[PDB]
Amino acid sequence: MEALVYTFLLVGTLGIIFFSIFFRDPPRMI
Amino acid sequence: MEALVYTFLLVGTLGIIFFSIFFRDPPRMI
Amino acid sequence: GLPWYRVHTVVINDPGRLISVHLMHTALVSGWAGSMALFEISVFDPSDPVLNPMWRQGMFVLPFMTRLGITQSWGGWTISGETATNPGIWSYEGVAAAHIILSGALFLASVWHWTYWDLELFRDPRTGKTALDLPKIFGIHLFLSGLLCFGFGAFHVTGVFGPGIWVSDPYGLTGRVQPVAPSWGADGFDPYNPGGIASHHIAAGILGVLAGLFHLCVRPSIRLYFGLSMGSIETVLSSSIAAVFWAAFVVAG
Amino acid sequence: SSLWARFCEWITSTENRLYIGWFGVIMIPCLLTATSVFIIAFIAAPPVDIDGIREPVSGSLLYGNNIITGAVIPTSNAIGLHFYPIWEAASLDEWLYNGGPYQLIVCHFLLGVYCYMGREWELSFRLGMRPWIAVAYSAPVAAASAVFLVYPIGQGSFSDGMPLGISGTFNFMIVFQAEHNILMHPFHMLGVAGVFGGSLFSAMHGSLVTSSLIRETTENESANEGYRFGQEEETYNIVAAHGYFGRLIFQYASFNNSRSLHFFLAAWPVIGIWFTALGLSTMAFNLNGFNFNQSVVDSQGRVLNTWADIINRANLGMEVMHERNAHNFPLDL
Amino acid sequence: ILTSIRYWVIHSITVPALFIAGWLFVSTGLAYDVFGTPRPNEYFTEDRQEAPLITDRFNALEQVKKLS
Amino acid sequence: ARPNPNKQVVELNRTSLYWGLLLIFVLAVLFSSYIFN
Amino acid sequence: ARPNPNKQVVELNRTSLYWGLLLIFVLAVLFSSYIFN
Amino acid sequence: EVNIYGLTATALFIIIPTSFLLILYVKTASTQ
Amino acid sequence: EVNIYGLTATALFIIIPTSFLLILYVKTASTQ
Amino acid sequence: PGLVTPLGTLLRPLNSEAGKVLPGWGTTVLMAVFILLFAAFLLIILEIYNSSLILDDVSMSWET
Amino acid sequence: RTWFDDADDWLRQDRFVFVGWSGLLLFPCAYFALGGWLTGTTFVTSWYTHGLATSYLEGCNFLTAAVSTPANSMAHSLLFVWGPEAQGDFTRWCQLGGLWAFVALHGAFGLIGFMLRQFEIARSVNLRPYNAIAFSAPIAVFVSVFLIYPLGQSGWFFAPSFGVAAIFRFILFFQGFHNWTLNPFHMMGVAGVLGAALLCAIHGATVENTLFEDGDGANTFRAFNPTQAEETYSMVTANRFWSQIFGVAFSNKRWLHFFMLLVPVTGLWMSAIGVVGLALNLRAYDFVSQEIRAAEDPEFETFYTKNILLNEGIRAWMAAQDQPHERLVFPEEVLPRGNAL
Amino acid sequence: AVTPSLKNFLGSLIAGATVLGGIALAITAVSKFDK
Amino acid sequence: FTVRWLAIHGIAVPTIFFLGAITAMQFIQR
Amino acid sequence: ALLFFFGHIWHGARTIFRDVFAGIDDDINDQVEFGKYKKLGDTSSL
Amino acid sequence: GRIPLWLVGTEEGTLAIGAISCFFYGFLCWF
Ligand code: CLA
Ligand code: CLA
Ligand code: CLA
Ligand SMILES: CCCCCCCCCCCCCCCCCC(=O)OC[C@H](CO[C@@H]1O[C@H](CO)[C@H](O)[C@H](O)[C@H]1O)OC(=O)CCCCCCCCCCCCCCCCC
Ligand SMILES: CCCCCCCCCCCCCCCC(=O)OC[C@H](CO[C@@H]1O[C@H](CS(=O)(=O)O)[C@@H](O)[C@H](O)[C@H]1O)OC(=O)CCCCCCCCCCCCCCC
Ligand SMILES: CCCCCCCCCCCCCCCC(=O)OC[C@H](COP(=O)(O)OC[C@@H](O)CO)OC(=O)CCCCCCCCCCCCCCC
Ligand SMILES: CCCCCCCCCCCCCCCC(=O)OC[C@H](COP(=O)(O)OC[C@@H](O)CO)OC(=O)CCCCCCCCCCCCCCC
Ligand SMILES: CC1=C(/C=C/C(C)=C/C=C/C(C)=C/C=C/C=C(C)/C=C/C=C(C)/C=C/C2=C(C)CCCC2(C)C)C(C)(C)CCC1
Ligand SMILES: CC1=C(/C=C/C(C)=C/C=C/C(C)=C/C=C/C=C(C)/C=C/C=C(C)/C=C/C2=C(C)CCCC2(C)C)C(C)(C)CCC1
Ligand SMILES: [Cl-]
Ligand SMILES: [Cl-]
Ligand SMILES: [Fe+2]
Repeated sequence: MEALVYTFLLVGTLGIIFFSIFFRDPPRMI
Repeated sequence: MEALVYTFLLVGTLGIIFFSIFFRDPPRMI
Repeated sequence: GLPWYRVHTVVINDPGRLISVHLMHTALVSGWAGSMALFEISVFDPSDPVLNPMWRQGMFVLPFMTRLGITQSWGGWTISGETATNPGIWSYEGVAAAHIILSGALFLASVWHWTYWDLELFRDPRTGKTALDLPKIFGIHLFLSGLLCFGFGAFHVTGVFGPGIWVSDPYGLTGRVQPVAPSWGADGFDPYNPGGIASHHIAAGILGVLAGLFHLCVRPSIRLYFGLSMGSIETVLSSSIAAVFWAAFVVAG
Repeated sequence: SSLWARFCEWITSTENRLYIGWFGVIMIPCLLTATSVFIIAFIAAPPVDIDGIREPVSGSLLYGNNIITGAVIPTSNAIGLHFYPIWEAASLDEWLYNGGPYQLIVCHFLLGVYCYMGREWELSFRLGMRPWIAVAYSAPVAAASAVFLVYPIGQGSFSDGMPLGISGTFNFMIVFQAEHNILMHPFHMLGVAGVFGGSLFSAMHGSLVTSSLIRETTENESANEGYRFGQEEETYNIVAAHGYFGRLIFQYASFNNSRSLHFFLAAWPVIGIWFTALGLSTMAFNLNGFNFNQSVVDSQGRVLNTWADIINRANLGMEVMHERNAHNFPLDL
Repeated sequence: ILTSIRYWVIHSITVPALFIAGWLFVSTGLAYDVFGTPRPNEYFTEDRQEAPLITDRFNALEQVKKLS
Repeated sequence: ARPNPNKQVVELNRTSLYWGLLLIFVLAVLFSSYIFN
Repeated sequence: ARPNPNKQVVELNRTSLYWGLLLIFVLAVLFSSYIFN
Repeated sequence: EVNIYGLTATALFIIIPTSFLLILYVKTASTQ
Repeated sequence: EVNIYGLTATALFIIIPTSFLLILYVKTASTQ
Repeated sequence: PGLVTPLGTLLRPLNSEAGKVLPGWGTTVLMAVFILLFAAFLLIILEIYNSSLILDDVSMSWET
Repeated sequence: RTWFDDADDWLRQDRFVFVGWSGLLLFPCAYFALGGWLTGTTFVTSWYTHGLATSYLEGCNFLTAAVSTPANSMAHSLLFVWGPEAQGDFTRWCQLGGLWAFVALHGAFGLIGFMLRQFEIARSVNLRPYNAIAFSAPIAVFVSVFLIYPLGQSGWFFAPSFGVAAIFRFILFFQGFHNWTLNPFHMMGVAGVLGAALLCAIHGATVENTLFEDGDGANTFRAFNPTQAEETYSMVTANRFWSQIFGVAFSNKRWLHFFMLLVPVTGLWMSAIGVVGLALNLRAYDFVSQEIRAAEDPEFETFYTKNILLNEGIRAWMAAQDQPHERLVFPEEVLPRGNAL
Repeated sequence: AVTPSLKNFLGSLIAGATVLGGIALAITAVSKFDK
Repeated sequence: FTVRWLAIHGIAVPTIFFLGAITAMQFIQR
Repeated sequence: ALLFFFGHIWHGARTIFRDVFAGIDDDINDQVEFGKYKKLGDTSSL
Repeated sequence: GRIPLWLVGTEEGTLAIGAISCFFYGFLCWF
């Protein structure tokens, strides 16, 4: 029961890592 | 336990009634 | 475009809306008070105060009502074990419901000021800007605090017109609610003497009234005025947070 | 044109987003292997005989361990320093009993991080920078290899490596204090000075630069919109910041050069970590810490007690309880 | 930081005076009685073969001189 | 003035979105084992 | 065209806000007794 | 006996469409 | 015994500040 | 030209004194005297409560 | 003009050192903490309170010298020189461990004077006061471990002594009695400290590495004008670098240095809160679930249930010589033996 | 009715006043000397 | 006098006293 | 209490430093020198 | 001219080395 909560939290942290890496705002110039 | 959930739901319905009556958008003219 | 951590800085210069959010905060605190009181009544077991006291059950806001003398509920049971006949208006559930009514009243008071914030108190009558006279406001509030402090110490503590406070056997067996004789010698500073708590507020409220009238009358110096920036408002917040956390270590100790 | 030429041009391109390079072909698949084994073994690993004394140890989430107590168990001591892959085992219900995935994950993770250091060289050379990021990254690589590779070589078993988990890390640290007395060792105090000085210097520089930002915005919006990206204007008055620091402490402990300040920031914690990286490697070969047992002696010959003679009692208390079911002969753990 | 030669009368003469004073402040054994630390045969009296144990609070000035 | 002369706008960019969500999930991952006990 | 020529904006007024919140709480008040059973 | 899952289902069915409607309302009333 | 209160506390501490940040992000990225 | 209430007419002299302050020092030295007396008062009650200052009528025995 | 004008002319006159309106606090109220620590480490024993000879005069070294805490019978008194425990007898006051209560409670105002001096120079030279709010975190740490922790826990004896080998005793004290390891507030603290130590090395090895081209020789330190309107490190290049290696990378060097400000003070405040929670003996000791499962099923044996069974071995061995005022002598059968390890 | 604790106490309120007076006199002795 | 005069002397004046004390401790013929 | 300590330090800083709340001005002078200006910015006797 | 700062620093270094060598010698077999 709580193992699913643990796994959901770890997978959600990894998903936010994924979206932060790839779907960021482009750092744009002048 | 569940009596507090019942009371919270009834009071929240009454609160949405209150905000719907008094904090509506003004029905404006032409 | 404001950051998320400074969104309450739109009411630095809008005192009616400042009063509105003061009222909303007060209403939320009173709402917590009433709801925690009712929840703690509904969980509380009065079955045996000899072996199952209040503090074994994790009861939190009821040993403050019992501390200041609320010792009876609408069920007829009391704290020490026997039953009392007349519950009166002021039982535990009555105190809780009174706080709920305060919450609703302060809610409806909070709506009105932000609906109508642009009155003529919050306006300089001399030159025509939106200011507020902070030493005179402080004199008013210190005078009010002195009045309530003196009244609480004189009447409600010592049992002149209030019912008194919980003064107990030091060995923890035969405690009850009692009117307190205020002691004025050196034993009033021993904190195990409730006469010290009684004689405290009598002097404290009087001195607060004197200082409050002093600040209503006189005006500060230009030296301290520029040195503390009394024309600003946020110096009051910086001083008040200081006073509050000085109080917090005392009430924790 | 040719297949190999087009493949080399793709793999040394700088326009694909996450750079690869030529160390990347060992950095990427090996660390993906280590991650894909670690996520499975943190969740559903059967209990492991860490001791070789027929006592399996639960480490995974499914067998009554939360996130803090969950850990990948290291290899048994009977396995020793022997290389023990999957194909030498009998079954996958026999590989996981004798400390399976630790042996795989550690040997993958080390080859991953060395090639990651090579990649940090390679992209700097491909862009045209100066190449010394990998020199600074050599410090946590040494700190990882000392606890995962050098110390189990020194102790002769892969058991005494660090368990891959939060609650296992501390059971490594406390028993390491028991057998080696890491606190009474001068390399470790240099590393403590390294990490504390690194925190001090980071907070100090981030204070003294943020305290000198040139006003370019208003006071309602963010204070971070004053820096438009890719400009040529120095957004912090380093002259005024250095004058404030010189008034604060010293004028001969100046570090007026910004480049000297950055060399000092780059060389304080890296040299701090290098000495603990040597210290673990020296304690791996049983070159112990300090020892001040029974030093303070009165004029008769009796024994007085100091703080060292209290830490001796604490380390005795740890030592007579670590590995409670194995030790029979009175020393050599 | 380099402007100093000054082989000075008040400066260079008084430093070995403080050095010999700090030497004799230990070698005469006065520091033991000044700060109360025991001497290498005085940790254990014959009536007390243990570390001392300060028991009570308000009579500590009367108790430590017993423990000496 | 009956309309408010201090109606102002909150602003929260994507970088702060990722920081806040990562903070909330890392706090959850840390404290969840101690909450469930 | 590399940027999307069909980026369009959702719109939800205060009347629909009150209708949606009232719908959700009335559904909750109705089904909550049967869910708790 | 009260449900293990019932209060969680109640709280989720409260909070999720409420937040869904609040996002759209604040996005709408931001522009006008 | 598992904290049935605790799972509700976990779910609430997930969903409430998440929705709070999503409202502000969608309000921000609506204009620009 | 705002909103006019009878309380707005009543309480207006309280919000009238917009920034009239004394030149010179004023009651600053007397303020300093009261601050030093308050500090001595807190030092008194702190040392009593710590019982670093034993008195006659103060018991500190948890028995009264 | 008057008084409080020439006294503001001076105290703000500039010289090599800078004394100020709070330097008048900082320089007198500190430097006696330093002198008292040096005096207690060099000259002053600890034979009477603890039972430990810990001075330079008694053969100890720089590692093993410590100004020691008073005995437990001095419960929470301030331990003045004069007064109800020493009566001004300076030798007895030094013997009773009054030097620790001198130095700690005297340098607690030294920290206040230093942060106010740091706050006053930032008003004199007109800069933003972000250097002041960072130093509040080691003040919170100092208060949390030396002041609030001994107050609510029956003695100044249960406080970390001012030394080097005594801080180690304090660390093993928490490790064997409190299990300070399992505190999530301590996890916050080590994350803040070690991430700040990370980001310092990152920024230092990045800025002078993506550096521009101004000089002629390879000694790039000689090519910096301190009075410069240009840059000295290519922000675009370092952004592209760390974006292609690591993924997310900064683009705003306002936010970078503010993040360097924000990490370790967040770590140290979130450690101070846990030290408060440990002072009230609300320790992060054993759970419910694995313990009630391990009492039933014998072969469970997690690292958790090994750390608990190891901390018991710490607490049953070190106590009988750590705290003699308990007056307990364990027989050897009572001690956790391990069956002849 | 003065206990020895209050006896040795009041000397401290004397002595702290002497220390602050010595600070103030050290200010006046050199400040108005220079100006 | 001078604040620089005081900061030069008043720190380093007890230093030679303590150093002579420590050297005498080290040459204690125990 | 310990958190309100930090909140008090923050508002005590931000009250006094209202003019330089969001950045230094463009014209910080040459008064950052060591010994030339014999007073830190105050103009009583230089 | 004066006695140079490098010749001062060499003698200060010898004063350091002699005192630290005596510290190790009193560290080994003295108390
Ligand atoms: C008496 C309490 C009090 C009051 C009235 C204020 C008032 C203010 N603070 Mg403040 N503050 C306080 C305590 C207080 N502070 C404390 C203790 C700290 C230290 C942690 C701070 C740290 C602080 C910073 C760092 C900043 C302010 C700022 C501000 C101003 C704008 C607030 C804003 O929009 O933020 C909006 C913030 C939020 C909406 C976040 C709320 C989310 C919180 C974290 C979770 C909810 C808490 C929860 C309900 C439990 C709290 C109840 C109870 C226990 C307190 C405003 C004048 C800002 C300022 O100076 O203006 C530029 C600013 O930058 N404050
Ligand atoms: C600015 C410097 C400064 C500050 C803040 C302190 C602060 C402190 N010292 Mg300390 N000290 C100082 C300098 C300072 N010291 C110096 C220079 C020395 C060397 C001589 C010492 C030597 C020393 C010793 C030996 C001891 C202390 C101790 C203490 C602590 C308790 C003191 C106490 O109870 O008195 C309380 C004092 C007051 C409340 C002040 C009195 C003010 C009232 C209101 C009277 C009004 C003023 C009065 C009339 C005088 C004015 C004169 C008039 C003509 C104008 C306290 C933290 C004790 C300690 O460490 O505790 C363990 C201790 O035993 N101090
Ligand atoms: C770490 C400590 C610390 C620091 C750095 C500050 C910093 C600041 N405070 Mg402050 N304050 C503190 C603690 C602190 N506070 C505490 C504990 C209180 C009590 C609740 C206050 C109450 C307070 C008020 C009421 C006000 C400030 C104000 C200020 C600001 C202006 C400077 C000033 O006048 O301070 C004053 C100097 C100090 C607080 C330092 C103490 C110095 C004295 C000499 C210590 C007394 C020693 C004493 C004699 C020892 C004997 C007792 C001992 C035996 C126990 C500044 C940001 C003002 C402000 O923000 O408005 C502009 C303001 O109005 N503070
Ligand atoms: C430098 C100056 C120095 C001055 C020094 C002296 C200072 C005194 C100044 C005068 C103070 C007067 C207050 C005295 C009260 C003593 C309290 C006391 O003893 O408690 C004790 C008394 C006695 O009360 C009883 O005492 C018993 C003792 O066992 C029991 O405890 C009883 O329970 C208790 O009730 O309490 C009182 O009854 C006080 C009630 C009297 C209050 C009078 C009401 C005042 C109304 C003012 C109206 C103002 C109108 C103008 C405003 C217009 C509005 C716009
Ligand atoms: C049975 C086993 C199952 C295993 C499953 C494995 C799952 C993991 C796979 C990784 C998926 C996520 C990355 C894919 C997206 C990507 O390629 O970026 C998209 C870009 C776009 O490039 C562009 O890509 C173009 C090709 S494409 O059409 O766009 O795809 C190309 O034409 C162009 O030149 C180039 O610019 O690709 C690149 O920059 C380089 C490609 C390789 C980089 C990805 C590998 C990095 C993985 C990190 C490993 C460490 C992580 C450790 C564990 C936490
Ligand atoms: C010198 C005056 C100082 C007054 C300070 C007052 C501070 C504010 C107190 C408000 C809370 C009251 C506490 C609960 C009080 C309370 O609970 O009362 C209780 C009581 C009603 O409850 P019951 O009669 O049922 O009592 C319960 C028992 O009888 C049943 O067992 O009220 C009264 O009968 C009279 C109360 C008079 C209260 C007077 C206050 C209103 C007028 C104040 C006007 C002052 C203006 C001063 C201008 C200078
Ligand atoms: C190639 C394979 C190797 C790399 C793979 C690993 C990549 C790691 C990516 C980290 C994602 C974190 C995004 C932060 C959110 C984010 O996107 O930040 C974005 C931020 C962008 O800065 P900006 O200049 O754009 O900000 C402009 C301003 O307006 C606001 O800052 O970048 C950083 O500051 C870098 C900080 C990274 C800090 C990373 C620490 C995270 C630790 C891990 C947390 C999760 C725990 C894991 C356990 C399950
Ligand atoms: C999560 C958490 C947190 C926070 C908390 C809080 C802050 C809470 C609050 C809560 C609250 C805040 C509560 C309250 C509520 C309220 C209520 C429940 C009330 C309402 C109202 C009413 C019901 C009224 C009605 C009315 C009207 C309106 C009209 C007239 C009539 C009447 C009066 C009836 C912390 C971390 C700190 C701790 C832990 C947990
Ligand atoms: C007690 C007391 C007091 C105080 C007094 C004082 C003020 C003191 C001071 C003191 C002092 C003033 C001290 C000092 C010390 C220090 C020292 C003694 C030093 C040492 C050092 C050395 C030995 C060296 C080291 C090193 C360096 C850094 C360099 C190079 C080399 C080496 C590394 C080795 C009083 C009466 C008030 C009150 C009561 C108590
Ligand atoms: Cl063996
Ligand atoms: Cl173990
Ligand atoms: Fe830097």
